[PDB]
Amino acid sequence: GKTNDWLDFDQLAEEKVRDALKPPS
Amino acid sequence: NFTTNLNQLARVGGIDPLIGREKELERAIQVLCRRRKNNPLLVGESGVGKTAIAEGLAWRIVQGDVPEVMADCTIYSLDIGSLLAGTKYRGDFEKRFKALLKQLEQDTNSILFIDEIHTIIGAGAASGGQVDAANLIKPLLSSGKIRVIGSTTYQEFSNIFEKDRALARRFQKIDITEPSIEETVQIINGLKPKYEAHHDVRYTAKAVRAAVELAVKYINDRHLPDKAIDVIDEAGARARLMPVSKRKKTVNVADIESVVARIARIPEKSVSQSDRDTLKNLGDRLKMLVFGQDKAIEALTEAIKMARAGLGHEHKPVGSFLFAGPTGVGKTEVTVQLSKALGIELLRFDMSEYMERHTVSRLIGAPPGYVGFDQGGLLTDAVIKHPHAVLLLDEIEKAHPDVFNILLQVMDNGTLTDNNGRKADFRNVVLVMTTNTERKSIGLIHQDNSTMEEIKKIFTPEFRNRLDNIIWFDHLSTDVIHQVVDKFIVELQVQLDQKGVSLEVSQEARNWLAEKGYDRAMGARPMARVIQDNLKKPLANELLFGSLVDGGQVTVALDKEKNELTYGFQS
Amino acid sequence: FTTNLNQLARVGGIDPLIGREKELERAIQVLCRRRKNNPLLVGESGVGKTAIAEGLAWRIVQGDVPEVMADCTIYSLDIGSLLAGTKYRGDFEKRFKALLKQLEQDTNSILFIDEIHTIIGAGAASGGQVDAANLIKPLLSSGKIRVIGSTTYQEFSNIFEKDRALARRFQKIDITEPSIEETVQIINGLKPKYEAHHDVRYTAKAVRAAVELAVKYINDRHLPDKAIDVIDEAGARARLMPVSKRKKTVNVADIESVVARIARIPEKSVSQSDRDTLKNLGDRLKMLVFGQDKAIEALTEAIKMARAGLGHEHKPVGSFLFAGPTGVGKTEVTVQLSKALGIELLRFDMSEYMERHTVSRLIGAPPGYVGFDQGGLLTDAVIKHPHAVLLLDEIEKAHPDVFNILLQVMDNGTLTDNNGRKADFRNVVLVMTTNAGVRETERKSIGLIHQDNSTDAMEEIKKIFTPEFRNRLDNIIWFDHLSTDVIHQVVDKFIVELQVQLDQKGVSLEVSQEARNWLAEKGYDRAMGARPMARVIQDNLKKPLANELLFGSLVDGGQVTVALDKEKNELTYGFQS
Amino acid sequence: REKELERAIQVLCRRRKNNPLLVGESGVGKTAIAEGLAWRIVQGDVPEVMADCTIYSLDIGSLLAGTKYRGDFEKRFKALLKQLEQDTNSILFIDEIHTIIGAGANLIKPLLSSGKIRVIGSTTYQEFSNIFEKDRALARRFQKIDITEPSIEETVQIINGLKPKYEAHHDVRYTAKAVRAAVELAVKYINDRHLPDKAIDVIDEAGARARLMPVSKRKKTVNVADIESVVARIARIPEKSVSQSDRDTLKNLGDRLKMLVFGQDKAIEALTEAIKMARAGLGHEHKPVGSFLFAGPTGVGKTEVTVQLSKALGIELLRFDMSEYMERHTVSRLIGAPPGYVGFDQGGLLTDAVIKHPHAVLLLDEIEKA
Ligand SMILES: Nc1ncnc2c1ncn2[C@@H]1O[C@H](COP(=O)(O)OP(=O)(O)OP(O)(O)=S)[C@@H](O)[C@H]1O
Ligand SMILES: Nc1ncnc2c1ncn2[C@@H]1O[C@H](COP(=O)(O)OP(=O)(O)OP(O)(O)=S)[C@@H](O)[C@H]1O
Ligand SMILES: Nc1ncnc2c1ncn2[C@@H]1O[C@H](COP(=O)(O)OP(=O)(O)OP(O)(O)=S)[C@@H](O)[C@H]1O
Ligand SMILES: Nc1ncnc2c1ncn2[C@@H]1O[C@H](COP(=O)(O)OP(=O)(O)O)[C@@H](O)[C@H]1O
Ligand SMILES: Nc1ncnc2c1ncn2[C@@H]1O[C@H](COP(=O)(O)OP(=O)(O)O)[C@@H](O)[C@H]1O
Ligand SMILES: Nc1ncnc2c1ncn2[C@@H]1O[C@H](COP(=O)(O)OP(=O)(O)O)[C@@H](O)[C@H]1O
Ligand SMILES: [Mg+2]
Ligand SMILES: [Mg+2]
Ligand SMILES: [Mg+2]
Ligand SMILES: [Mg+2]
Ligand SMILES: [Mg+2]
Repeated sequence: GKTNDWLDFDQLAEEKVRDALKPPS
Repeated sequence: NFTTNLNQLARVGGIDPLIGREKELERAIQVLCRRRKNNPLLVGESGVGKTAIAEGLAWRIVQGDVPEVMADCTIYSLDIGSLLAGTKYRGDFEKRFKALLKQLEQDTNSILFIDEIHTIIGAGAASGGQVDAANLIKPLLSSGKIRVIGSTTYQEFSNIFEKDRALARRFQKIDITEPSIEETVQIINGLKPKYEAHHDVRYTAKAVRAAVELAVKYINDRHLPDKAIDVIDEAGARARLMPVSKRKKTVNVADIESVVARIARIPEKSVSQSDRDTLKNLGDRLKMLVFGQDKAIEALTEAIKMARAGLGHEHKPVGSFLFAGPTGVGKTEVTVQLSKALGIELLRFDMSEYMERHTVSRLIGAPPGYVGFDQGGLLTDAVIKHPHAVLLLDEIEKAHPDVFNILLQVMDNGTLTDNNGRKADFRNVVLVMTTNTERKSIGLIHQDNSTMEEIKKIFTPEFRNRLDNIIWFDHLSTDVIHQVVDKFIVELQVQLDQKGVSLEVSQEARNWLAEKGYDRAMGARPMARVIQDNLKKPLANELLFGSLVDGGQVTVALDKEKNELTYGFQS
Repeated sequence: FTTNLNQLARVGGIDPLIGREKELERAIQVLCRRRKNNPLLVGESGVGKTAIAEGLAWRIVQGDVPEVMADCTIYSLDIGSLLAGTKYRGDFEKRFKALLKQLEQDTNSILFIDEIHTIIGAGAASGGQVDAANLIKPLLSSGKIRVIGSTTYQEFSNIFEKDRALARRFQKIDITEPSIEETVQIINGLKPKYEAHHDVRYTAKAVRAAVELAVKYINDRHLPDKAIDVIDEAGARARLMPVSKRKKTVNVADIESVVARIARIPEKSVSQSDRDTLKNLGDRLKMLVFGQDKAIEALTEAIKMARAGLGHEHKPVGSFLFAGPTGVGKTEVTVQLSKALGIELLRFDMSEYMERHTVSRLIGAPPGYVGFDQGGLLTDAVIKHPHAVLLLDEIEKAHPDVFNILLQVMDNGTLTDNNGRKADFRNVVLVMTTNAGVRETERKSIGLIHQDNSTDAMEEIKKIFTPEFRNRLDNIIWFDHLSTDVIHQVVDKFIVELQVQLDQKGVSLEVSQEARNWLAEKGYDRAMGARPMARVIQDNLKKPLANELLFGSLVDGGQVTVALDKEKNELTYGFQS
Repeated sequence: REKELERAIQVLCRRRKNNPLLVGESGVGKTAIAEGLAWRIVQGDVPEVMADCTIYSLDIGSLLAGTKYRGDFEKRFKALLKQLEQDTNSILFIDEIHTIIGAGANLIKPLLSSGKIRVIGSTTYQEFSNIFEKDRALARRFQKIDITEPSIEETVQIINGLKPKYEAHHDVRYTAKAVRAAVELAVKYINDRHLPDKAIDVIDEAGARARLMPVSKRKKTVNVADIESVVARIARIPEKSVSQSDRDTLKNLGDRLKMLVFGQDKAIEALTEAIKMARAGLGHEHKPVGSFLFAGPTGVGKTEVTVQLSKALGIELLRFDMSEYMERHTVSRLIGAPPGYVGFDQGGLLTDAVIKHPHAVLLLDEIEKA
């Protein structure tokens, strides 16, 4: 008859960042 | 993080008054007057006036024609680009989003209008699958006194909304009905003086109706409210630029035709009073590119004019025809020339590859959850891409019975449904079905295989009864064959004129080419190949070797004994 | 801060505009509109997108432009100047809004913005610290001042048409490279400036032939980008190459030398190289590949007829189906056909596109697909080399949908990509190889006498490939079976390679003439061609020698004597020290 | 590099886009192209138009040592550019230009647009495609030049010029035959690397290997045997002059494999012969040692022979069960995960395993199921 296709679902990696500051003086 | 104000703009200018949205405005006002869950959701489509409803509410408050309880409110339109600016920071979105809310608390009567809600409320800062995207507004919307007017499309509503039940309950859907041509005619009338003052032009009533009617007929991709204004706006700019000392301030229907054509990417098809000139002599100009089957031209040209006269049916195509004649007569030539004449595209399909049971889905598309669903169906896709093209289906009789049912639904209702839920409009497509052996007779002595009741036997009455008119094509007469071969010789002449040579060929050469090229069964299909090798290949080599590069003179010579076409070269 | 390009035109510093007339009217058309009045030029670099904006200011000075916008003074802004003083706290934003306030007070002007993708792309663009995307929205929404931008198809797709605000503010314009004749006129305009700078003089034929030939050997940029550089480079190279007796005169021969160096070719390029390469195409190809005299000759005639020009210019140069079994040097002639014509080779194995989904990958997949980011392989490959040859092996295995994309090339010679660029096929030749029919041709029948004549294998070609597709094809070149003489040369080729590898170790190899014949019948299979000749050599010749080399008399280059045994009819190997 | 250097001078003399961009692959001698240009100036061979023109090599690290409180980055670049511009003859040279363009902003864009100062930039084909094509403003001024590789004979001269430094450091003498051997051998086997870099790596390695073996000063003269050893080690091609210790394993590979697995001698012979063929050198240089498909009835030693072969040869067995990879999406495991997806951290199982064990036998059990 017919072939039942399957659709895979991709996952993306997104990561937040933090900044460690250095006092000027 | 500043946010644009919609009341300040309307008090100075730049906010266009909204007309004909009484029902939608009342619903938004009623929703905004609620104690809890007072967050309207303008669910619409693309091109419809979604932002107009929001901006219309601003000019209503300024003018004062609003309930006193709903008065003194200031609609704020935040800049998504501002909040979304800044990345790779733990609290940038939270600080920007919570700054806007804090600055809004000072005005307990202010309203927030967020355009394209799905962009920032679908995934605000969903880094690494974070669940903070729309959890900030959810408590604020249900409990908080801050209102959020949202505007999204119907498709996005299903894709994202209604899945997060918590967020969906805090929004009140406001359905838009895509106002008809009559509603859009009143809208453009109210805006006519504004555009006329900017461009210093004037629009006729005929042009207004023509622009809206032509955009829906040809510009199917865009919706009526925005696309109609686009035509009016473009006609004003073109009506002012094109005149050179003419001072044609008025904007007639002619200017509308130019802009709609150009923006629709068509070869001048959408013009008024221009087609009538071609319709007057459509058969004449067609007879100069086709020789024979003259009776068929009359049937085809009259039905075309019949449909174009505006007297046809709204729930059926312009005209369904079943061209019937032996192979090679030239039904495909009539169609390939009709499309160029009428300025429409050409769609060509062969039912020889759709004779299987599983291949029928290639036209409409595979059902969901099965192979072939993603790309869709070539038939519905091509129709949506070119709703004014001419549909050509070669060898329809070979098609499986299921395919005939598909065509029956088309001819009966004039519309098909794609596997993705789309609607393929067939109301502006010329449906053309062509119907007609190579193997020699299986007998001791070979015999002729040349072949009104034949169609009835090979086609069910339900299909024949749905045809507008069955045009018959006559077998190529001996006299007519001499005319057909002349078209190829003159076609090569104009092609050769670019190089700078003139072929001395006369009727003596065409005598042999005729019988060799034309076959009773194959017709004139080998005719193209005849010139491809007999006439083109010999001249090609000498033309390039240097003897005739800088101008050349050629001729043809046919010897009775040799039974072949010799050639003469001069320079 | 900003630069008034309009003032430059009055001063006379700007140059005249040569061509792109149709595009100029569209810009004027959009500017006069009340809404969606911001023009947007989307095109590939080198097309001269900025030329249109620069020329627009020039025409206003002439007064041909309508008087409605005659007083308007088009301005321009450079992100570099705006990006300066990064140390200051928001000076970029503070000075940008200040500029708008000055422009707003005037309330009559246009502002060109080169590389607008960067301004809107607040961090989207590589190394982008700009945050002016939000800043432009207030001015554009008010509509007091119009803006003209510039972007590419890549950025336009990924960034533009997604934001509804930009969709209702910017209008897509299709800037396209000009005709070859138009390019000549443009060079003529800039002649006094370029000639004066280098104090040289080039004839009309030099700049004319340069554009017609530079397209063939250069692909990195569009037509009027390299041509302006080629004449500039030619004058510079001529100015300094002669130590003394400066040859300021520039001829067609001088431009051929400079283009050869950048092209990285050994001077093969010529003004009429195509005519020269075509005449000697047949003789220079048969020598390279032995056999297939009938097939090779037919192929050469087809390319000659196409180059003659007595056909349809939109159709591709040639569509050929290399029918016949593999191992008969079909890919070899294709490889040598490109090498002879001085063009690259684009080999694509269609066996990896045996599924419907993969078909879309060739012309660009939908968003979120690996192919989508890369783009259409067929379109991108052709764009990178618009003169190379396309090879699609095993077309009988490809999905029927693949034929649809090929039909558009053979019928229109152009394939629209999702980015919006149109591929050029009028200068590309497509050659397809297929094994269909060979299996049936070698299918022994059910009878006492085998039906030796089973060459009627055309029905299979017609059965697999729909008539529509094969109808457009010029000729179904049928590759013959290598004669015993050709097979002998193939054996020597493999033997020579073995001897070369053996020579590095001091080992000679002697093979009798009769032994080679044994390899010919076994090595060459009618159904598989000469492909098993590389495997039989390894199994019959390399294996015995390997055992003796590791432990035997052949440890250090002694001797080899290969001879066939008549009594046993099997190869015999003699080893000596 | 007379043809490559010619390209740089002509573009520099051009009125517009006078910024030669020496785009080449890693270890192609890109810096030498610009370093060589300075030499010709003193010699005077350069054309008179560009004669007497100073060349300054910018140091990214020196300028990056910002001491001021965020004001050093702009002040250093601003003052440096003016010093080069006032002369009007200097042609700045910046190696690894990609670093300067990247944030660390550059502020050199106005200088490039004006064109008063000429700046030379070196960048790899990779980085050139990633960033320069995106910014048309930056790449428009720079004219991409092509540098693929030097000639075979010319490379021997470059090695001779650099030979005294290596000889003194390693206290060894390189014979003329050895240098020619290294260039010819290296290019033929190490296809991935380029002629200039790999040619100096084997030379440097060959000297260290000779000196290290004897404790006292000895083995000064270097023979071609060392060159073959180091070039074979990096290329991994089987070294010639096989030791008698390793000539027993191959000799008795079939007998050992026949004791563990009885019958099916043809399979053992094919595997042993192919392995022996590779060591001899009569093998493909762009294909695996042997591609064998084992089929037959159940329990006939198809998998056992492969497992024992690994044990006999003392090489790791990269056994992969293809039954797991029924779906197309599972191919990501073997080839590798996408760069930006969640699984980017994990590498390709097949790719990483092969890299870890180059000579390891790869057993794809039940390949048909894949
Ligand atoms: N009556 C005609 N007048 C002019 N050219 C013709 C005529 N008949 C055939 N030709 C030419 O012959 C070409 C090949 O015929 P086709 O168009 O392939 O025929 P066809 O459509 O298969 O035939 P039927 O009879 O319509 S199924 C046409 O495209 C024309 O160029
Ligand atoms: N034409 C040449 N003349 C002289 N020395 C050359 C030449 N070509 C290469 N070399 C040598 O090659 C080396 C220079 O390599 P570099 O150009 O500095 O490499 P690189 O560009 O820094 O490499 P990567 O891989 O791109 S960081 C020195 O040993 C040079 O002497
Ligand atoms: N020819 C053989 N000689 C010795 N032991 C064998 C032989 N064939 C199989 N065995 C033994 O049988 C068991 C399985 O052998 P394997 O070679 O792993 O089987 P296999 O060929 O992978 O099986 P399938 O069913 O074909 S996947 C182990 O104990 C082997 O040692
Ligand atoms: N009923 C209406 N009355 C007046 N203008 C309308 C109306 N509907 C749509 N428009 C016009 O549509 C244009 C573009 O669409 P818009 O109303 O902004 O909606 P959307 O943002 O959904 O496209 C606006 O300039 C607006 O004036
Ligand atoms: N039609 C034209 N008229 C005049 N000059 C042109 C034309 N087309 C290209 N040029 C010139 O060729 C170059 C094209 O550069 P361009 O493609 O505009 O650069 P970019 O892609 O960086 O904007 C410029 O020197 C420009 O002046
Ligand atoms: N006519 C011929 N002249 C010279 N060599 C030929 C000829 N026909 C085949 N060969 C050689 O025989 C082999 C043909 O198979 P090949 O092209 O290697 O197969 P595949 O394309 O499957 O890798 C090649 O080594 C090719 O060079
Ligand atoms: Mg809107
Ligand atoms: Mg430009
Ligand atoms: Mg081959
Ligand atoms: Mg260096
Ligand atoms: Mg097993």
